[PDB]
Amino acid sequence: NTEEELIRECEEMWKDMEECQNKLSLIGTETLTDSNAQLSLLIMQVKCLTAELSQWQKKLTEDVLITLGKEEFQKLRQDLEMVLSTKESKNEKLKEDLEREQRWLDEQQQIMESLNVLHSELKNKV
Amino acid sequence: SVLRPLDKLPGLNTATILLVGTEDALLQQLADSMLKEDCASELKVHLAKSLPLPSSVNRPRIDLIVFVVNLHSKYSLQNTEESLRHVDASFFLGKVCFLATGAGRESHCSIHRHTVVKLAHTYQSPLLYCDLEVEGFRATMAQRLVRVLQICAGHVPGVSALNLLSLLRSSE
Amino acid sequence: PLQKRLESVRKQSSFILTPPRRKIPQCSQLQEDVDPQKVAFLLHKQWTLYSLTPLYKFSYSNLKEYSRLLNAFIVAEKNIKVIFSTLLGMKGTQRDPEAFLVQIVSKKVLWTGWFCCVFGDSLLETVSEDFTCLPLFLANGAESNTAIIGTWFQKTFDCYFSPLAINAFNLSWMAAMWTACKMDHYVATTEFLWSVPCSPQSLDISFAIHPEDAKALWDSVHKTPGEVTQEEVDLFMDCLYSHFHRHFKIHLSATRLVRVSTSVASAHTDGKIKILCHKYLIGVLAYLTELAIFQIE
Amino acid sequence: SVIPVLNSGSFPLEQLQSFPQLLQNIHCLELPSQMGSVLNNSLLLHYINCVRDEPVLLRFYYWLSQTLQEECIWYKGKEFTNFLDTIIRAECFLQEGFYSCEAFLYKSLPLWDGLCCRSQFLQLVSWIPFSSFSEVKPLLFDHLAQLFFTSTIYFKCSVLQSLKELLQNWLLWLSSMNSVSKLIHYVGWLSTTAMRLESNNTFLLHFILDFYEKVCDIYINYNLPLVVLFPPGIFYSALLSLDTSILNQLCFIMHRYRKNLTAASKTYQEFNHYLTSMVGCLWHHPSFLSYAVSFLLQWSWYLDYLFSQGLQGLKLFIRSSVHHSSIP
Amino acid sequence: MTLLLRLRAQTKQQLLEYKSMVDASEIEAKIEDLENEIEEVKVAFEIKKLALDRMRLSTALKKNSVLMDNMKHLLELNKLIMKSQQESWDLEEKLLDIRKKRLQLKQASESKLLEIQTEKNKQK
Repeated sequence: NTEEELIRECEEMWKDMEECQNKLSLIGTETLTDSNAQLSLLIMQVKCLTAELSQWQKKLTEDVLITLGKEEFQKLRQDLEMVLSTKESKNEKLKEDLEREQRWLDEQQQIMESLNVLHSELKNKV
Repeated sequence: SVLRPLDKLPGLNTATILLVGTEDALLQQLADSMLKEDCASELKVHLAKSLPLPSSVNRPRIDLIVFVVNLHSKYSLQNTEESLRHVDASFFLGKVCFLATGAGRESHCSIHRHTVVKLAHTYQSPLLYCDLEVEGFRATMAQRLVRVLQICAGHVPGVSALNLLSLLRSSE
Repeated sequence: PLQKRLESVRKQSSFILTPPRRKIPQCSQLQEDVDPQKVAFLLHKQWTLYSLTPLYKFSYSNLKEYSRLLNAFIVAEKNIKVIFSTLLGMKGTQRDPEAFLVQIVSKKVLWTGWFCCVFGDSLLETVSEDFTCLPLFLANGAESNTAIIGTWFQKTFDCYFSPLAINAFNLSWMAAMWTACKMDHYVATTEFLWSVPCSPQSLDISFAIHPEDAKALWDSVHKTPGEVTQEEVDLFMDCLYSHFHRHFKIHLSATRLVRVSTSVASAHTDGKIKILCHKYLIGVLAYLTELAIFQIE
Repeated sequence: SVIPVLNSGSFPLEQLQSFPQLLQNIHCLELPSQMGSVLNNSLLLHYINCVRDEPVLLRFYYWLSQTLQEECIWYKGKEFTNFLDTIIRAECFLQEGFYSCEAFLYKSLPLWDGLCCRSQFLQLVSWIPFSSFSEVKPLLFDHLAQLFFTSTIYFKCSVLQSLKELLQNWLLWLSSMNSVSKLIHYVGWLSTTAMRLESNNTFLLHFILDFYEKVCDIYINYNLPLVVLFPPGIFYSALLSLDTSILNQLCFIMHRYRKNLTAASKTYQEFNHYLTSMVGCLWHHPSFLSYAVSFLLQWSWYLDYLFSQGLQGLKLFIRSSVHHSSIP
Repeated sequence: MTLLLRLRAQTKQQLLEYKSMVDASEIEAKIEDLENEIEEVKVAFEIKKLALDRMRLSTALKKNSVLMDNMKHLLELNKLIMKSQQESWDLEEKLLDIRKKRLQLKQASESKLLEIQTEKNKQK
């Protein structure tokens, strides 16, 4: 079935990997000291970036689909409980924070009227 | 013998790590934390005192290089810069990392951390701070190293070593 | 106000700048305002280091009030008396505030405390007018008395003493700094102390060099005249390590430096300071004064 | 003692034992010798909120900074956690962050393992003073990314919550724009990188989308004419995802984006492209097959059953945003 | 099965990396634009690949146990999601205006205390 084709393609890409390995091995590896390391590594990095950019620019059956779908529904059903529990926990957390906010708002209110009346009394006295 | 990342072929879902340093007991404990839990891919751990690595025709691919440095001794430093001359520049493209131990205890840090920061920034390599002595810190660094190994080994589709280097890069 | 620019300056404080070179202190006689008897009591004694946040509303006039307040606190904690004195001539600059001494006398001095700041202006540049900046504290006496005095100061001036620590880098730098100093009378051979890191107590290497040999080696590894540079310190340590390894094939470099003693002064990592020669005394303070700032910032 | 014991025609501080006493004597208050007791005494916090005095700022800065240093060095724990919780509670008040905590976190973040007091650390980054996005990244966000790219997915959701709280606090304080734009771009880059990282786990996607909902109301909540668009990778990952609540909150977020856009060049083009994309994807969807099975268990018009199932955001999106079929 | 496909994927990434390395064998703004471009093109490629593959999956599902359990679970849990979402929305709507009023009042109180302190020192 599809598994045999996948195994054959895996062997083919293993052969391609071996070909690339024996192709690349015929290069003197490298040698750097402290002084010239930075420029060399920058050049190597930019060369690799260009190479992989170019490479990426170049780039079944129903039973396996059904099995993978069953797996993903099972995973979703078995991991939603954490996000739900977080949802409640944050709900009561926000409720508590809101209550504290009204408490602080109320206290600072009478703080404001007291400060204003004291300021007015001092202004009238002088 | 200059080590090369592209010498041989790796095993079927196999990953390898290398730890180079002076304190053998700390390396053993760190490897114990490494192998406290095993992921889907099999993991091999190698420990060494200096470079070049001893010759072995049976050496598999070494997909990750980690240098442990103690700020408590300049000897570990001299070891690191002497060993650094036996690896090609290709390892420096995200296959190398530096882990500093004991940095929290500023009193016990013999060499100043600015030196190792400059050393890491010179070679454009990730720099990590941890304390191997503390069990919790060691365990946290354990999953950290396991998962950075998973990223660099190519097990997860989408990123490579140079990608994580562009991720972990410092501003200056 | 001061807080914003202070935030900016400690934001700029990163471990990226190179360590600046330091000017070697020269033979300087004690200043005229400096009393030889007071320093002679201060010198040739052991001192414990403490870093201090700037004093809040500290006046040099009401010293008797401070003395009686400390006496009251001590008797509350419980034939002793507390004496406050003002010491002139040991400020690095005019910006640095006046220094003073506190003594405990059993009616025979048992506990001495010194508050000072030499060449310390960065803290003085980031402080308002109300505060007094003497971040350096030297203690000599029983630990219980030191704790009591610290408790009183915490309650009074809203500050703490922090036990200042010295690492191997700083200790090696200061070792090179005093071995650069010229001493007419070599009365104490230089001596270094190490400690191997091990949970059971292990060997503690003590390495001593004759003053003439030390001075000759220093002048051999001395390049910039009148100045000390990181390369000089590194080559000094490397030469010592190479000599030790040639002797014994033992990498001393893998050991923690814990105490450095020379002819003029001696330092310990825990915060112990011994002073012998006055000729460089003031400069000594200045250097360690920077460490208090480096602990405050 | 972690909190110093308080030691005292100015009103004596000891006599301050009731709220009316503070109301009457706020003008003639005297600053304490030590203000640590101000933290656990809300009475003095009321005067601290408006005193705006330079010397007490430095006095409290040095106090709390050295206290944090000594507690941290002594830790290497429950008392430290409680003290930091009290600090966080005080930080909730004053509607502005402290600087001693900022300096401590700057010093300890590179040394931070990520698990010592993670709960305590992550709530301080929420209250960080507004600054240009050019000095904090080299010192602060680098180690944040270091942890983020390597730590647990739940830790990723954690730091996402911390940064969205920081964004909320910064918008609240401001109510310049380049700094918040760069911050949004940086957090979006982290978002897409991690969304790739975790094999496209919707657990982090929920936090991504919640953060983006908190973002989407800048113009209507703070009168700031600035709207930033989420990366197309998250757009395509979430829009055609397999979870129905994801569809719900995407409908909500594009409705809010359209409302903000009509409230006030390339942004409009990308928005129109996205609208065409989802209108092509919508009127089928695999995520609704569940409902369809229920429709088989129980009617040409079946959208009413979906609506009764609780997709009210879907009514809002399909009635007030698309306008192609305004009637239900 | 799953091990076979994950080995296949890992071999694919290894082969791509080796191809990039062998191709590379032959400033900072240029590099920065490089990761920008590669990120954009890779993001587009994964968008297209995932879209096509699990669109094929969606069609296969359309062509067609614990399925009832899964569907009732998702329905109930998503209803709870939307309830929590509405609660958070209203709570945040309240928080926005209360915090804005608090900040405005804080500014007003700071100004009032400043002016009263200045005048109080003024008669003194």
